[PDB]
Amino acid sequence: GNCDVVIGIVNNTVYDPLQPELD
Amino acid sequence: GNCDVVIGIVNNTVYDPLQPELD
Ligand SMILES: *[C@@H]1O[C@H](CO)[C@@H](O)[C@H](O)[C@H]1NC(C)=O
Repeated sequence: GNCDVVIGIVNNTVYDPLQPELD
Repeated sequence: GNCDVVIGIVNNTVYDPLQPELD
């Protein structure tokens, strides 16, 4: 979805395992 | 987890298709 639709959602950072390996 | 606590354990390599896929 979009961030606006849900209620009580908190800004945070999600980490991806794949990106470090690629670099 | 880490490979210390579990009572019965065996050694084999989890293939992780990812390394092959990136290259
Ligand atoms: C949580 O409850 C407070 C009142 O205690 C209210 O002001 C706030 O908007 C509520 N937040 C959510 C995300 O439901």
